[PDB]
This record gives sequence, C-alpha cells and structure tokens, in this order.
Amino acid sequence: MLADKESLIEALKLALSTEYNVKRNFTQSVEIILTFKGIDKKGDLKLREIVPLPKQPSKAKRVLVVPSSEQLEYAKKASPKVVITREELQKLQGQKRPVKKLARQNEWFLINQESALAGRILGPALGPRGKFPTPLPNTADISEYINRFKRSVLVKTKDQPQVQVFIGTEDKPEDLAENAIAVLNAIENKAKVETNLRNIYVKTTGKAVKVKR
Amino acid sequence: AKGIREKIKLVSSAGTGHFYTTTKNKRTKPEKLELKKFDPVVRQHVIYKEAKIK
RNA sequence: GCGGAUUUAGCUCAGUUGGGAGAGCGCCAGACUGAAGAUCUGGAGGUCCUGUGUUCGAUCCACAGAAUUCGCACC
RNA sequence: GCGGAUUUAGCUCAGUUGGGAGAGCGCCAGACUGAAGAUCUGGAGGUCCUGUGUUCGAUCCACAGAAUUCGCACCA
RNA sequence: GCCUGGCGGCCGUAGCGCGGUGGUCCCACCUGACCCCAUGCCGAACUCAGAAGUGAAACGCCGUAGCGCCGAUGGUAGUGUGGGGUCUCCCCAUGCGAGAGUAGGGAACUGCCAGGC
RNA sequence: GGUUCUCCCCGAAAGCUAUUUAGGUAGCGCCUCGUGAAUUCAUCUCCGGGGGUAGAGCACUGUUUCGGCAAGGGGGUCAUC
RNA sequence: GUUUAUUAAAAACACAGCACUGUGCAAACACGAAAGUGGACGUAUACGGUGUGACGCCUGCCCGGUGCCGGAAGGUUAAUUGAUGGGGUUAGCGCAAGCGAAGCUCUUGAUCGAAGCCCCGGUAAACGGCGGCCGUAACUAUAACGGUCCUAAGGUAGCGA
RNA sequence: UUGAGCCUUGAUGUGUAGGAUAGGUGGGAGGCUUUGAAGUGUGGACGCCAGUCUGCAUGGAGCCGACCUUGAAAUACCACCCUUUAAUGUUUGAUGUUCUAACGUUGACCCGUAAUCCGGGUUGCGGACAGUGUCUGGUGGGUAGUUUGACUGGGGCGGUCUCCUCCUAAAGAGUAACGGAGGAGCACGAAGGUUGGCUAAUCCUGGUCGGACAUCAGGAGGUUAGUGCAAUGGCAUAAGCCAGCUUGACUGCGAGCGUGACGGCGCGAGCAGGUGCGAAAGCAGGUCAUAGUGAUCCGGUGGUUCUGAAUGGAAGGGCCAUC
Repeated sequence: MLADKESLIEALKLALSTEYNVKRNFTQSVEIILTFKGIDKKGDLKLREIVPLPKQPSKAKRVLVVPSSEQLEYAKKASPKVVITREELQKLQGQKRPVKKLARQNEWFLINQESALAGRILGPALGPRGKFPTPLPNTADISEYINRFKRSVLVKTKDQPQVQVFIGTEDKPEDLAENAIAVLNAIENKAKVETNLRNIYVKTTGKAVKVKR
Repeated sequence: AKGIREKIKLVSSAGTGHFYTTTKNKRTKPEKLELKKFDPVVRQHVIYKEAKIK
C-alpha cells in the first residue's frame, strides 16, 4: 500500500497547529504531497486522476463555466466561480491578457459542446502548468455536476518526480483524512508499482509534515 | 520437488472463492500457456488465473 | 555365459545432437634446393563391421548375427 | 529463484553527453622471406543477449524475460 | 401360391465365380441446386429438388458340382471305472467317439406387417 | 536341556501367506469346552460350456521331399565380369 | 653371544656413526589431583626422533602421483562480528474494520574469514614407480637404428637363481 | 593514525536571447514597509577575479512578480532537500605503537636460618604474555566398541524380498537354481473432450522444378496396413485419424455389496441441490492400462469459530491443506 487513513488523520492533527499552519490573513488550506523513486519516462507511472473530494471543505474549488441558453438559467443559480456564453467566445479572439488571467486564477472550465472556440485559444497558457476543461452535459438540471468540479483536484504528474494538491482547510483533520485516502486509492489502481515511493507528506500555506509511515 | 526435469507443483488459488490446490506441470516446455474457467464453490464457471496467469 | 570395448585415413587414434566425416604425421604438388627433407602454403588420403529398425537425416543408438578383446563366473 | 553485476567481433572486453558503435589477441592479405614465425600496415569482424515503452534520434534511459555469475535460502 | 418394402429370429451350408434376365413399380442412379448443410477440396459422401431417361449399375434372382464347403453305417485314437500283466503300459470287462478311409452332401432357413398378380 | 503316582473317549500339533528369517515371530485350524442357527455341507442323478491335461491335424507360420515348372535362379558357351 | 624361556635356537638382529629433526631455553616428556623428581647439578658437538647395518666407499637419480610440512601473492566462506528486511510486545491514531512510534527484543549469513587446501614452493631415507603397435644389421635374428601417441609411464646405481 | 554519526565552519559556476552571472522540485498573485528597517545610485580599496570590504546618496517617491517583453528553461513570496567531503568541535569503536603497582618469580641479592621445604622485601627479568572452558578444523589406529540379514547341490565373487511379465513348475491358488528372455524407478501446456468424418498402401500408368520418394485421377477392388521408447494384447459401429467448437476431470451422500487384518482398494440403484453436456434418444469421473513411496514414528506449516487445568487473550492441542 501507499498509506491508510489513521496514518494521515494522526498527521493532519499536527499540520493544522499554530506551529505548522503559520497564519497570514484568512482561513487557509491543507495539501497531500507524495514523491517517487525509480520514476522515469516509460508510461506505467504517469497519472491525471481527477478526484472529486469525499468531504468538501469551508473553501470551494475555483470553477469557470460555459452554457447554452436553455440550461443557462439553471447554471446562473448554481454558483459557478465565473461565466461566459457559448456565444461570446467569438468576441475573445486574440485577447492574450484575459487568456493568461483565466488560466492563472481559475482551476476548472466546463463547456457545452457548442463552445468549440474554448479548445483553441486557451491551451497555450494553461498547459505548461497543467489544468484542464471538460465537456459539461447539455441539460437544465445541472447543479450537482457544477458542484462536482467546484470540489475536485488533479493528480498532475505526466513526467515529473512528485504530486501535490489541496485537500482541506483549517477546521477538522478527521473528515480531511477521508479526503486524502481517496486520492491514494485512485493512484494505486493506475500506477501498480508500490515500492517506487521516496516519501509521503502533508503540507500547509507553507510548512510540511513527516507523516508516521 | 527433489530433481530438475521433474513434474512440479504450482500453488493454485481461485479467481473468486480464495480456495487453493496443486498437482502437475513441467519446466521441460514453454510456460506462458494456461488459464482455465473452473470453480471450487461450483456456483458459476467464470474466472481462474490458475497458479500461472497465462 | 554376462557385461563392456572395438572393426573411423600408411601411423596414433580423436570425433559422433543422429544432416559436415577429422587433425599430430606420411605422401603429392607448389617452390627454396641440381635433389630431397626440415619449414612452408595448397590438396588429398575412408570397408566409418554387416544386416534390420527408430528417424527428416544412423558413422554413431536400439535390436539380431559375425569377429577381434578384457574383467569376472570354474576351485 | 533473494539482490547486485555482466552479456557489445571467435574469445577477453571498451561502450557515461542518447547523436561516428569499436579496440586487443587472433584470422585474412600484402610488403618482407629463400619458404614460415616476427615486425609494419591495409582489410575482414554483430541476436548491440531478448522485445518493447519513452525520445526528433535508443547499446545507451526504463520495465519484463533468459543465460553466464557472486554471495544466498532451507526443521513440508 | 407368386412378387416387393420395412424389421427381426439368423455367428458362416449363413463364402466367391461364370453368366442370363429384370423395372416409369421398390431402389435408385442420373441430372439440376444459392440453399438446410459445406466438403478445414469437390453433393463423389449424407442432402435438397425430381423434372427427363434407361437399367451402366446400385439391387435382386434363375441356372449352376470351377473354388470355400458337407458326411452315413462302421473301424480307431486315447482313457475314467476296474482286473491282471509288463523293455520303451498293454489287453480285457465296461462309460462311448474327434479324425485316416468309403458309401456319399451342395448354393441355408424361418417369422412379423403393409402393398402388388 | 527334563514331564517327579493312576485312568479314558474326541485328537497327524508338525502348514496356504512369508520373515535386515534362522528349531526365533503378528494373527491362526481342518481343533475342542460354552454360546447362536438354516435343507447347512459332500458324493451321485442332472442342468449348462468355458477349460485346454490329453489327443488329432499340415489350416497358419515353420517346412520334408518326390513329382511337375511358379518370367525364381544356376550350369555350359558367344561376349566387354 | 643366549636375546623372544612355549614351535624356530637364530638363517632374530642390540651395534654405531649422521644428514635431518623437538628445546635459545621454567629445555622435550607429566606418570601423581598440588610435585619439578628422569634429562640435571645440566645447552641445540649435552638429551630425545623413526631407523641405521663391521670397515670403507657409495648413494647415481627422476617430482607424475601421494606424502613431509611451510606460507600468503589469493578465492572457496566460520566461532569472530552484526547492512538490512520481515516479525512479536505495544503507545498514539480508528464508532468499526484496523493502521502503528520509541524502547525491549526475535529472526538476518550484512561483512571481514583458512584449520583443510585451490595453490606457491622445497623434499632423492615419502610413496612407489621403466607404456605399446608399426618398420628393421653383408644369415638365422640377434635386437644397436626409426616416426609417433597428452601414456604418469618400457627393467635402471647389478650379480645372475 | 584510522572507522561511525552530526552542519558549529567551508564549497567543487559562466552561452547564447532576456537593459541583467537561470541547480532542480512546487504552490499562486502577490511580498517587504517600526525610519535607524529595507532596498536603490555613485565613489574608493583588496585581489587564487568568480568572494567581497569600506565610504557617501536618497528613502510613506512606490520598487521586485503573473500583469509588458525574452528564452534551452523564469524571476517578486513561502515551501522542499542536505550530500559526494574537508577543517574542528561534540559524540565514540579499533589496530598498530609500547610503559608497566597487574603477573610469574623454577633469577639474584637481602633475609627468619649452622635450613633441601619454606616466610617476606629490595632488586632483576620478561610481560596483559600465562591459564584453561568450548565453538570451527583434520590428525592418526596411541582406550573402548561392534562383527549387522538371507539365499549356502558349505562359503569369497556372480543372482534376487523390491514389484513385474513370460519361460521353467504338478490348471482353482502356488513351490528356484550364483537358471532362460527382458525389466518402472516414469509419464500431458495436452498423448485434453463431447457432436461430427470415414477410408490407408505397395506396385502398375500419367504429368512444372526428376532420376528411391512425398497431394493426386484410375487400377485390381486382394479385408497381402499402420504401433511416435521398452513389450504382450488390442481390432475397424476404428481408439489410429482431425477439422470446427473449446479444456467438468460437479460439490455431497448412497439401497447394493466385492469383502479384507488397522491401512484400504473398488463402483452403483436412488436423494439433494441446481451444476454443465446435447435436438433427441439421453451419456459420464480425463494421458492405450500394464511400471511409478513411504511400516510410521518424529516433523513442519498454513488457515480456523473446534478448543485451552478460576478466567480473558494465548502456548500447546482438534479440523484438515500444504510434504
């Protein structure tokens, strides 16, 4: 195995202190970090694993969206972190600043299939750091699929030595371990290579933890 | 088991019901060459990796 | 009697998956010698015991026979 | 078979910047010889042990496998 | 009595030869056919269709002593059940018989159910 | 190695299986003494056919030999073995 | 000679030299549980190994195997000494399933590692040891002369039962 | 001198482009701001030039960064990570190198002593040496031990109980001989199945690539056939065969019994389920079978609802894998 849930709960209990959670201004986040050993270019050990958290925290995930007119008034109630119409992509051609912006300060980009401009313009400034869109369903009754991507993280390594993602906030380490172990089941099912681990930590707004395993 | 060109035991757990057995295959000829559908719970013939995984 | 070895190039015997038949050496040419050998490069030299079978292919094995030969069986 | 190592010319073996893949002894041959050995110098020389995956490009990086091999397990 | 079809009783008189006749009935060939089915190639072998045509045959009989095969009455092996004998086990007083051999023997037999002179 | 007074009927003790066996060993009896019991068990008269002790053939493979030729094979000779 | 009285009556061999060997010395031997008494009232020319076969010469020769031991250039892989990995007993962490830190420990053949010996080297008294078939002298055939075989190897330092 | 941890002190880097000296690995979009706290401008001095030192500006101006430009790859701001190794501190093992109150005095001097034992000190000597307790090693026949089957036309050899066949040997059953022929120490990645399919040759005659031969169409229609090691025997509605479709060789019990001596070794009415095999009738414990191991006692090992001297967990047992 990678690890199990008591191993992580027992380390999260420490990551959320005044010693480790060195606070600036607001309610900050917690992170799972996992580092490998024999990892090279072959293919056996590449991920993506889009993991919609078991127990969503105090701070939700930063989802843009792109609807069509009929399902648009559902999605308008449904708390997307921003919206642009399937239409108004026509107007965004050559707007470098917005493109780089949106790729900088959102995390997910859910599109009705009619949006076929978003495939072209946005790649160049999203891909080198590695975050992604998906084809949204076309229906009116759409909330829980917005909420899906408003709660979800990606297991990013296509070629690099280590994987590290947001997993919770300051309030409760126990529900937050149940978040971390769902990431770890998705990994061990994809990259069946186990002893190629270097280390497994957790981490904050800054300082990391040397988890008991 | 004692020799080399000899008939050997390969430890054989089922695909669904845990239960394991053994008897006879051979290191004389190429080894990549079996799996099977039988069931020691008898309920449904489905899957059996043998001792061997083909 | 049984069980082994052996009948493979002048000499000495190597070799066998079971598809090629070997070299130390003697001859032959080649040239160096008038010549010959050394040494030399080239080339060659065969009852591969016979019979039957197994086999893709038996010099080889298995089996029947022949023959040289050895250890023991005998006191 | 537990873990490292190696396999690159006939045999010992370089191969570590991933961009030309080769040296040594020997073999061939010429020069030389009176003919060989020697000495000099050209030529010859491959399942890069296997096959992929990754790469613009793979002996090379990685994985799985076989053999050679070193130490090794053991009170069915 | 005569002829056919189907299925038995039949473990070899329950095996061949030479021929000579038979049918739009029985089979069947034969001549079509992607098929059903697919020859790991062919309908040759089962088939599916049945037109058109005759018995090449398939299949049956009738004549038949070429070749297997059949066989009395009797004699005999040799021997249990005995008594006596007695170079290599005989000869009687009995239980009964394969073969040598001779008269002499040939192409079997029998049924069930439908349909035809 | 030896039955230390009498008597009477059943009663071969003395072997089928072996045995890092050697007058040595596991159960055993065709045995009695006490329980339990049926046409139980056997020779015959018979029913029904596998045996193959005999015995007899030349069918088979293995073959005697005399006849008769079965492109088999020889002798004699022409010839280039 | 008188020495094995007991088969032989010596036809046994006790001499005695010496290369080599055990001791630089509380020596070699230990018998007695504590002796230091043989050797010692003494030194490696004192006393013991294994012998020797008068005397005197003469010990040629040849290291395959196999001994005698010695050594270290070097591998087989140990009491010595413990990389690590897997466990146990258990705090912490788990409504449960169960994870899981020290410490205490179990269990590694981590790694060095030659007694033997691969080996390296000296031994002639250590253990034994002299191959065959093919061809031959003005005759027999003597058996001097000969090619070879991966055989470890052909009667020799003598006098002829 | 040389080995184990450990940063207290150091340090192994120049190429273009980016007004500019770019280890990698990550987060996101901000970070510093009390005047004695920060840069930023510009002088001056050391030189293994890849370090820095030392003077003076100014300082709530807005300055570093996604935000505008560059590239082989970003940079502001917090995370992450210490080693191949040196100088020392602070933690500590070893081997050499020796001095030496251990020690032994079987060496003297002194000494109790007209003293061989023997008491004890100055001294002299070597020296952690000695002493043995087990562990690893062969080294020798320097105690003791044993004589380990039997088969014997009496022995030494050559044969067998094995577990097999045919011969020999008197039919239920058997009964050897240094006697006759010959022998298991094994066997499937299929020598696996249930429907289906039947007919193989020699030699005669033909015909691309010969020179006995290999798919054939035909003979005559012979029941003149093939057996991948050893062998006997199968026997043709073929098992040899061989293509499609694919690997059931069910979990569990059994009336009936074959019977035998504790193992055992054989098979089946019928009953449960559902377990697969086919339309159906219905059919069945896999290599042609013969030759293929444990008296069994001590072992070991792996899972449990079976337990365990007051319990609870739990040794060790029970069930049976696994040998």
